[PDB]
Amino acid sequence: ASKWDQKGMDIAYEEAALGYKEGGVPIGGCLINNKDGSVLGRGHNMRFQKGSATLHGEISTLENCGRLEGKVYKDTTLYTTLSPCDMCTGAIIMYGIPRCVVGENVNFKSKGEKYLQTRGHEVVVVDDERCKKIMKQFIDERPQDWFEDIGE
Amino acid sequence: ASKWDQKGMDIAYEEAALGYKEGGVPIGGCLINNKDGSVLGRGHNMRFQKGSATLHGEISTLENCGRLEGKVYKDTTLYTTLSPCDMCTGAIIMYGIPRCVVGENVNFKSKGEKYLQTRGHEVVVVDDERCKKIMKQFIDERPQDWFEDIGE
Ligand SMILES: [Zn+2]
Ligand SMILES: [Zn+2]
Ligand SMILES: [Zn+2]
Ligand SMILES: [Zn+2]
Repeated sequence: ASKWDQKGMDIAYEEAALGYKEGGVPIGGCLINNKDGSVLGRGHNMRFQKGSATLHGEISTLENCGRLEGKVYKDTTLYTTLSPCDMCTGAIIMYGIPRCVVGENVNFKSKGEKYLQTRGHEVVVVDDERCKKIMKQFIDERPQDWFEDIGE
Repeated sequence: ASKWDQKGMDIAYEEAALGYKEGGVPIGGCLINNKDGSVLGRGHNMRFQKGSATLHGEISTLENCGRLEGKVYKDTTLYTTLSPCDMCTGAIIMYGIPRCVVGENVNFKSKGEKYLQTRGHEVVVVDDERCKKIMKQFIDERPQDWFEDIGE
């Protein structure tokens, strides 16, 4: 188990709330070193902020950590407020991030959640009410923008 | 769709060469509309040019296409000079881009190449010598730089 999960999810939610305030998709996250709990980086979806088709919450988080030597990712945990799509799932796998803690998978979920476990990654779903509340609201008020974010 | 394959790879290779000239990783791409052969966008890896951990040739290409309605990707072809990693593979899957034409899978390949087929996509490996030559030259000269790109 990990002692940094509360810290990790609070930060990810903090990013999601910020993104929502800026008028974008309420999905945030952060990357943490499991051994000491240091924050390698944090971020949120930037589709609307930067007119970006690739900056999902998880991707923005990884971009914010900057260029890193492959070994650095090997003992970290990626925290995301929502279960990852196939692209973000791919990012986790490609870099070898061993653990993914998910805020919730009620508002959204792809084959990536199971694929992660099939590829040997540990996935933890906390079922956080805050995350579920803000994401459901966005989906309700701006469904068209939501679908654009998941290619639908 | 196949009729634009020579054009698509030409552009993808031009992007790779340009990126190489810029001192970066020689991997390029472009997304073409299967209907009229129009180029929605083209790009190359920007790791060195912008200190980016997510802008692989494929991701950069999609970013350069700009925000698009989910339906637009459903009938396009993504050309990449090199077989996609799990992240870029995931991007193709999430957006529903039906075809992925690859320059070569000799210098590199991931489980994504096949996963794309399992997920219902069409994969075509042309074995382009221009692509293989410039990529092998890069790996030979700057191996550490290459490994960083694939998180190793
Ligand atoms: Zn997502
Ligand atoms: Zn995603
Ligand atoms: Zn690649
Ligand atoms: Zn890639």
